[PDB]
Amino acid sequence: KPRQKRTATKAYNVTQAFGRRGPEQTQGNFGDQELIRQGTDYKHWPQIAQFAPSASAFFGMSRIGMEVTPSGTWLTYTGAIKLDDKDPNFKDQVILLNKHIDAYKTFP
Amino acid sequence: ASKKPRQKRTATKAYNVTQAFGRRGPEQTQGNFGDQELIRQGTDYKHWPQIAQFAPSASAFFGMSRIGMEVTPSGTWLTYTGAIKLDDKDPNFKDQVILLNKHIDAYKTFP
Repeated sequence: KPRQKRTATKAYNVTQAFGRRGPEQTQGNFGDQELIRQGTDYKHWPQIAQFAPSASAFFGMSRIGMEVTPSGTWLTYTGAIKLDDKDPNFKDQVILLNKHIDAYKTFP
Repeated sequence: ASKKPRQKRTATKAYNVTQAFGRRGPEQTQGNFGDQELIRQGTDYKHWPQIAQFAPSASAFFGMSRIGMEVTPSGTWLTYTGAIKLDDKDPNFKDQVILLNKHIDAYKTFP
């Protein structure tokens, strides 16, 4: 399956589907050890997925580009998604994102 | 349609790309993708499937991207960046490149 369409699960985890977490611009940086191991089976996956864009919003909100590099032709994307301050779960959302962003830095 | 959080909206002829996601333009967190036909049609665009094949699943969005969180006077924002490789062995690769380039920064050529 094309990388962008893969779904990580316990049987095909985040590392298998998307590579090890790391600091390089080509690597993903998101997920603690539990999320990496379980993917969409993770107990808080719905609270993470609520921030992922629909296909329409991915192409609607993002700055899209095309780059040719030695490894191939790449569709680049960047953007920002605002959290809802008024959501009663806002503080829990902040804690959850903080637990996963750059979590790999403290892995043994 | 408009009630959904921005990232979950689906543009259509009735609720188009401008209405759902704002005018296309050059600013840092402003969308730049879509020619006039796609802007007015959203997912009703007849070649939408050939664009959507490059959009990430929720698992891949959080798996592939560089994710961050920014707090500013406008709120708390989840930032993302990444890149998705086109398959240059696909016989349709050339047409995929043409289609994507047709929409990238197309807004520069019309009001």
